[PDB]
Amino acid sequence: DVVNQNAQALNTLVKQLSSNFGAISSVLNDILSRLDPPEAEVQIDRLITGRLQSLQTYVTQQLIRAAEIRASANLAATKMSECVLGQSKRVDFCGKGYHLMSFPQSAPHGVVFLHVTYVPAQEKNFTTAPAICHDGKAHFPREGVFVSNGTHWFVTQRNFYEPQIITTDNTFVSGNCDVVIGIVNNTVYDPLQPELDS
Amino acid sequence: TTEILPVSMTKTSVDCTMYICGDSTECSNLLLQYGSFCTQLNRALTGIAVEQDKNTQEVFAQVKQIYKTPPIKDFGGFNFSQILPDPSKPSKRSPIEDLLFNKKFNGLTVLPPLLTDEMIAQYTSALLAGTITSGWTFGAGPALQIPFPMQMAYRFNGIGVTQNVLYENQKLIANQFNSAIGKIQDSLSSTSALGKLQDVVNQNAQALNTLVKQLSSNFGAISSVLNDILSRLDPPEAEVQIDRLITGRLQSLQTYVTQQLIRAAEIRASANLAATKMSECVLGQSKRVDFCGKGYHLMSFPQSAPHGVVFLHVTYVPAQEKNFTTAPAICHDGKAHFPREGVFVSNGT
Amino acid sequence: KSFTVEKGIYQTSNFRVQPTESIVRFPNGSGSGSSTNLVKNKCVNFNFNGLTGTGVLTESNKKFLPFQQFGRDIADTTDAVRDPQTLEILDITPCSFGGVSVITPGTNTSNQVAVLYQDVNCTEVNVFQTRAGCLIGAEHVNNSYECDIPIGAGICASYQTSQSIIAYTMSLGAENSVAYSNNSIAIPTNFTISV
Repeated sequence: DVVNQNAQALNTLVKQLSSNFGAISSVLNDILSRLDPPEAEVQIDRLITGRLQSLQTYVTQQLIRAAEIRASANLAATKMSECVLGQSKRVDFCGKGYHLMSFPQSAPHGVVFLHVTYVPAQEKNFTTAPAICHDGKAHFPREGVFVSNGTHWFVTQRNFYEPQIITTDNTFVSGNCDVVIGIVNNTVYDPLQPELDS
Repeated sequence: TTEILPVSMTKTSVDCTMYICGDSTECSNLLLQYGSFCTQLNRALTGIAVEQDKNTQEVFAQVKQIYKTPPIKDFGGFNFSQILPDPSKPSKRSPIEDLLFNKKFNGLTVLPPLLTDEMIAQYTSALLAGTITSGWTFGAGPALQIPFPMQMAYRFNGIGVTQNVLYENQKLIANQFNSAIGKIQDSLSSTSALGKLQDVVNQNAQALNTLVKQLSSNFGAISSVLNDILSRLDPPEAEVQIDRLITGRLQSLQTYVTQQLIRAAEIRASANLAATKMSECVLGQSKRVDFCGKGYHLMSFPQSAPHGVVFLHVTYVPAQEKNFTTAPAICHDGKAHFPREGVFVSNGT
Repeated sequence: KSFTVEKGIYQTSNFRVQPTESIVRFPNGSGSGSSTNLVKNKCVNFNFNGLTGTGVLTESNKKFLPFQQFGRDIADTTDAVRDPQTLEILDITPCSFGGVSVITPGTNTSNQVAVLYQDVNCTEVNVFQTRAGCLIGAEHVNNSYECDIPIGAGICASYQTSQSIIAYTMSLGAENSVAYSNNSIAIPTNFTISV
């Protein structure tokens, strides 16, 4: 679109030369060789006014397009800095999904970014609970969620189903069971106790 | 907090021939000598209109599917009635959207926007339903449901507050959220709230008014009425007068089109900003300071508005600070201990 | 300026309802001329006591003062007149005009086209009235599809099945209710790398 706009602007500027703007002819030498200076000068002034106005319009439109493309180039530089030279947590700034990385490619008067992203694929339903009670104390997951397939409770990372036994390591204690709404009763395995027994 | 951003402007189109040489074949013949200015101006205005449609598409059409909230409004004590569509209203606008929306023939025409206000309302409703029922997951891939309380717990973890705080203060947090939404409702009802948006509308109206008024001027010609000149002077003099009028009116059109291009670029920048905020603030949680209102960004809710978008930014603000004595580390048995996450504080003992 | 046209909508010409006849009227006496019959609801070239113009004359509710003869709008253009013979107010509306655009699929596909007359009731011109104007040559369809060619006000057009141009209210996408509950969570079990 940018290329076409520039080409069309140049074409319009060139075509404006053939117009008369009210003058008897669009050819300068024609006017010079058919009229005396007193009339030739008036006709030449008319043509000059028209062509100068055409140039001014062209230059103003070029300035506007230059500002637009300056903004576009600033955006491209920002994407090169934050998307290629690093990993961006800005949502949808580097394509759909979770940004993993990006690769630059040149193009005629432009740049192309290949955004490599991670997209969750096969979701499954589970029963969830905000916290768990073991001995009157509420346990919250250090990082992840409590999930249930219907019979057992596990702790899994949010973005990828990977069940793990709920232990005192996976979770942390805070408060008691009388506050959290929706808390459930279950067992929090303690890795130390078997070692004490053994 | 509330943030209002213009998205698009009126899609004006001008019939140069009717504007300058309305009902005058001789005047059109005279126009012909000036080249293809008319085609250029029409191209510019058409490009502006297409760009406005593109701006609206970019800002609002960021959701793959039309999500809908469940019939049961059980979100752990959070009341979204002030932002969700009102089912009874024929046009499904939210009360806040209702408040927001409540607040010549010389060759000039206005083209209707591609997306009706109803379609924009549908998009906003889809975004709200997705945010409420699936957090930010629907902005990355398949929308994944999650209880809203757990979603808010994740939001708290994002700003560095342990999630147990939310589970222990859920009722208080819900009450504060509801009160803040009600305050937004009241503030919009009472209040010059719509700023830059109304400025854009006024600028466009003033530009059109100036363009229309320029027709009545003479630019040095004996009269501002084309038929008057045609019927009072012979062609040799009538043509000079008509040329003067044509030059003046063509200059007026050129000025109008250039100013419209500048405003279109400005509003394109504004729409890009609005789309960025929709992506990073509504479809996710942003750690960019002050990008989503004062405080620590928890979430955002979109709302449509005449030729613009409104963001309700829900943020967490510390309230009641207290002094404590601090220390960078602690000695136990000759070894220095540093906190894994947090600070060492002392109340004095 | 091309021998081949891509799919889209193109602004080609301008439509302008032409006047039917000239209406010249003078008071019940002799206004230095012969008066003519008054024609309402028609694009005519009217002349009231030397005030000339072209437009549609309709019965108005505006209440001119006894001394007031003409009416002007905000832009100071003749908006209404008072008939010199019968003291009634005729509102003047500009004769219908607008753009004329051509909706076409790519000529590599077909040469069939439709025409949109923008902002005009085509009773004045396979006919479909819409907020964007009147569309002629397109078949209105109740089914909603993705917007192929945008017309406006939610209406789009496309070349569909035997093949013809159809106009429809564009769909915003598939509707997908989310199975929300206070104790259910969906978690991904697999992933994909998207470029």
